[PDB]
Amino acid sequence: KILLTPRRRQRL
Amino acid sequence: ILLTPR
Amino acid sequence: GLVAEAEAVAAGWMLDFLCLSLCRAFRDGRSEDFRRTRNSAEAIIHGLSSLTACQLRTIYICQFLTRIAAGKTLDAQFENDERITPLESALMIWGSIEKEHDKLHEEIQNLIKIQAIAVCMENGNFKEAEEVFERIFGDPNSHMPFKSKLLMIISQKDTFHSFFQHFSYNHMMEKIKSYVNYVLSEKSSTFLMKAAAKVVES
Amino acid sequence: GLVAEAEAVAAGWMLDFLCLSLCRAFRDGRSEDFRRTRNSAEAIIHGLSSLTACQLRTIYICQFLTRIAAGKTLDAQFENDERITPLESALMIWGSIEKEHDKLHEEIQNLIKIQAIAVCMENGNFKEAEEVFERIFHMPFKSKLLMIISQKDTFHSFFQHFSYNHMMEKIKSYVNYVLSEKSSTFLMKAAAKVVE
Repeated sequence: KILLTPRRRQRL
Repeated sequence: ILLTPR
Repeated sequence: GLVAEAEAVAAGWMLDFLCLSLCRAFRDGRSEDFRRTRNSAEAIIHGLSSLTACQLRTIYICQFLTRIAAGKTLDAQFENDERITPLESALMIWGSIEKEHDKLHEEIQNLIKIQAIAVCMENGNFKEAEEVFERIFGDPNSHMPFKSKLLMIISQKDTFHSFFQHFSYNHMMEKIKSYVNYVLSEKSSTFLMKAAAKVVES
Repeated sequence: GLVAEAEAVAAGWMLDFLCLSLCRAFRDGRSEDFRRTRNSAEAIIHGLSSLTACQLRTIYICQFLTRIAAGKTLDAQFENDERITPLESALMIWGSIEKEHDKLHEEIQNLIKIQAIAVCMENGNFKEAEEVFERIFHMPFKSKLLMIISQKDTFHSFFQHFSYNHMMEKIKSYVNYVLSEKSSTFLMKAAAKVVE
């Protein structure tokens, strides 16, 4: 899963 | 680029 | 064999040292250093093949700080559930650590909850603030510190409230930095930093 | 001042340790450990601001192994020039390493050159194989290699003998030197004492 670095919210 | 490839 | 044993010992030392370094950069407000140390810590964590209780706590601490650092960044996604904001994610981590130090733990928790709402309200995200409220304050009928105050503020749909000046992002950061000073004092003598300090003043 | 200085000192010790760990994973064929260790070394490197010559050598060794490890990886790019293959990059770094230009160095250097061409010919890229050769070139079997390309003789007694495994085994021999060479570096030595 997500640990220290976040996912970025995308436009798709 | 350094250790990990692109 | 003894090789893998020693690599685990070394990895423990590296994790502790990187946490210490991340903690200092957080406290100092050294943003670029923080991001670089974060990257190193993340990779070192991913490389671990075993966890002691102290290592798990250290990982939580690192996770906590990265979410807190990203608290105003409503476009950072820390959970699989995309709706969870960074301060909510911080709250989830906080629930897993320093509970035995109840007064400081409660103070920080309260400040994070208040600011989880504040960052939404101040952006004009009134509907999101209600959604965050429902997630962090449980059953509508249950009582929690500041809950009824926050419901009132949300319902008024204004981007500014004076309550948020008294329990501000900066107030939250400062109480958290106190906890960080505690981790720092606990970890400032871990093998790697101790050894490296001795080399420097020589 | 002094804290940042201790951090740089510690980062140097981590680099050495992670190199050692990368070397072992490479030697043992532990592919996943190699990946994770590579990721850690990269971040620790990315984190440093200045470098000693001795640290640059360590980094070269790491770069060399990662390029070799990606030897058969079709989509792997290590240079600006998108067409430069991993084994060419490995060769580039191999020349840059401050070390002995001896028996084993040439054997390795020549096996890498051979396999840089061979991978393409098992991939059907006879086109690129020559461009690889062009970019690469002065060795003993130079002429035979160039004509093997022309004949498209993928299964030649030559590539069978100077195989990928032959290359890997010669490299692993060198890695063993590196292993014992810096097994006594600070972090590993301290860790070994604790355990012993």
